[PDB]
Amino acid sequence: TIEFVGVEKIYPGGARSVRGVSFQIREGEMVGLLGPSGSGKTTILRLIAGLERPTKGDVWIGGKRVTDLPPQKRNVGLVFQNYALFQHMTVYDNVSFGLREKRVPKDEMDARVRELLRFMRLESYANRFPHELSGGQQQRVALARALAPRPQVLLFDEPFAAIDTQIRRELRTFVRQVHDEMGVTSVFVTHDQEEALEVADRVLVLHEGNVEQFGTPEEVYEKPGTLFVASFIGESNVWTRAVQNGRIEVAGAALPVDPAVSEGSEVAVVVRPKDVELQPASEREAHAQVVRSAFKGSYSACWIRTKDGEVWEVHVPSADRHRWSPGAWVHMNVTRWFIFPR
Amino acid sequence: TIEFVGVEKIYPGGARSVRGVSFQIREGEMVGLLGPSGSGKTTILRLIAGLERPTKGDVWIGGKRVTDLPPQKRNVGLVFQNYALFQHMTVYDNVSFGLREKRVPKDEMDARVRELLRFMRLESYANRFPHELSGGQQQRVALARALAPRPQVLLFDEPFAAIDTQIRRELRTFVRQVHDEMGVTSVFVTHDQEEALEVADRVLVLHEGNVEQFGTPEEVYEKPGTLFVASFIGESNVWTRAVQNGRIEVAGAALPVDPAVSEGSEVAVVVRPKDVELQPASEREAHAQVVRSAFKGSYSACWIRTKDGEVWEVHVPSADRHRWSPGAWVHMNVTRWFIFPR
Ligand SMILES: [Cl-]
Ligand SMILES: [Cl-]
Repeated sequence: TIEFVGVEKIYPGGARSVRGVSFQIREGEMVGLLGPSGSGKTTILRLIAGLERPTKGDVWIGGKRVTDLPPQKRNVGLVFQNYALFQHMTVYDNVSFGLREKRVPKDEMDARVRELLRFMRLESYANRFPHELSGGQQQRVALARALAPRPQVLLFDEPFAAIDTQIRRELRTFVRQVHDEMGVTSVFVTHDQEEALEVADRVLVLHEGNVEQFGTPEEVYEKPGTLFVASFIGESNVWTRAVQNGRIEVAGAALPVDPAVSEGSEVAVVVRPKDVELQPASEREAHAQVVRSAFKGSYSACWIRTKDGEVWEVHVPSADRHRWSPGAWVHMNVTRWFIFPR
Repeated sequence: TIEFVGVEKIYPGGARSVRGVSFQIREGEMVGLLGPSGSGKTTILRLIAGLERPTKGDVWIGGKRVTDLPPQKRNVGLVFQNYALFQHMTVYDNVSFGLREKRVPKDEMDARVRELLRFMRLESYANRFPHELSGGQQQRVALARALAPRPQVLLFDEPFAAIDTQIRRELRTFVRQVHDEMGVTSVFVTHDQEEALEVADRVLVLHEGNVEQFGTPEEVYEKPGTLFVASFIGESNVWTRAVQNGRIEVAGAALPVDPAVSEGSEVAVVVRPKDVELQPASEREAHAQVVRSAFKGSYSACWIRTKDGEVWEVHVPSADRHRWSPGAWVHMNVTRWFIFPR
């Protein structure tokens, strides 16, 4: 339902620039705009809202060129951190606000509102004012207000920041359940790759104002298109190695390098913490020495320092929470990896 | 090096109250004060700093009663979000600030500063001003300034908020490496249980101004002292069940209940997402129906809805990323659990 055609919006300061972007978001899809602060992800969200206008290129929604139409003129609803519930209005009135302008007759406006309130578990709070509710409940009300008018597109601008970690997690699960229910098209901004993998159908990875990759969680995690995607999605150990005899040396192992990479050129080897296995050994021949471990529930995190001074992060099964002690010497076993040209 | 003795500081509004707390933090230990917003965790950090004073009880540091001593009078350094590097001073001068007041002669102040700068990889930035550095580098400078005077205690008040997820993670790994190096005693505030498990030696779980538990990451995760600890550390599915015939029914399984829990009383069953196994089945006898799955790298997250309408979150191995499709019917297998009295 959304499309950017060679959209460009450059800021002389760098951050926030969008550098000639094009993509197509499917109807009913939930897309996460994932990137570093100032990578262009927020500008893109704002370009879809109409809060910003492209210097070149166009924005389409529902096959409808809306590049020059204001926010009010687009079929999109906003759930922004920039927002604020009407503090002196009850939950009921905050939510009816949108229907209030579509000239919907009283009876139908009412049924629409009651509909949204029960769906979102806010019936017991209809006659309450925003200050009487928890932040969590206030976000449910904001999503109800945005949805009332039946928007075509739903835009989220990190509305859950300044929230406690646990409530933030319950919220994203709620927003997802609501999305699947309302069948709308949703786009959200985030600098947290875990959040993107968790709720998005597809992820748009942004970097320096360009789209690095646009794919499913599995796609961006298992088949990263660039070193940036490889290093920004999931966790990773990233190091430089020089190619010699068609291979690089990683932990006493020769990793073959694609023949298209020239002898003597440098590459980044990317190895995920879970993809490295540790086995006891003597300092004599050991690859690394354990700095320390941390039990994280589903797995134990183990940091080790190689002979060359590289500190690697390795994830071992919970069933090994007590296997590696500080100072201990160990052998490494890289099992999966990525290799990208520097 | 730190001890609270029946410390009490109550706020008429609830949030921030500390309700009769006592604990002992070991020398060279890194402790995480983990709790919901307003649970008393920040007030406690401030009580150690001297920024706040207890209404009752006392605070000890290094076996030294300091309850009535100001921040300046305590052997503690601050790395707060409330802070701000001196923008018009170079990195070198920002860091020498502390030594500057211990009347340390020029030569020795200089060697101390150069010492800290090289340790923290800020030598190439000595003659730069704060605005010339990334936020990440600015935090390294703040930690250097706090450490210059050789504080006994190091206090962190969520200094990494308003930071990108990836840099926040690199920062905590750095703060930990520094801590292990300087051998100081450190306390940090956090509402993120994952962060606490990752870097703390022991975690102080706060709730409504009381200490729920004080133990190692493994302790609080595997042996939660209360339902709150069980539901606040790690991930969990939490549901109520009534006891009948000395057991509760969870997914077609009878979980025995400790004989000390009376017939007819209600309990909370806590089951971690990773501790539930799914196997195909007919709707006829199936326990749940898959709402959806999300690939998260090391594991696939699967949400299912039971016949009774409970939506459970289950974590299945990456090796099963494509095994469960929406609508699909399934059988559940709870393998580990906790049971606490409601
Ligand atoms: Cl941006
Ligand atoms: Cl607090």
